Amino acid sequence: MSIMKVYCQICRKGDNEELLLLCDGCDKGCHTYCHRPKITTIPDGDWFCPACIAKAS
Ligand SMILES: NCC(=O)Nc1ccc(N)cc1
Ligand SMILES: [Zn+2]
Ligand SMILES: [Zn+2]
Repeated sequence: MSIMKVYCQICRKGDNEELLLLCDGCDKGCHTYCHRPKITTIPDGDWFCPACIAKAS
């Protein structure tokens, strides 16, 4: 067995799933409202977290 429950890297809670961005690079989560700067566009498709982009850049 293996269990994955997603938690937001910042506040460390899995609530508000609708505002919880799962990064498709590294599978990590972050609430839009926990982000600095805050996200006000709930992404239309795929999310790459800030850390992943600076690697991919
Ligand atoms: N991995 C992309 C992602 O997380 N997209 C997403 C889309 C809609 C909502 N409400 C939340 C998250
Ligand atoms: Zn959070
Ligand atoms: Zn990532």
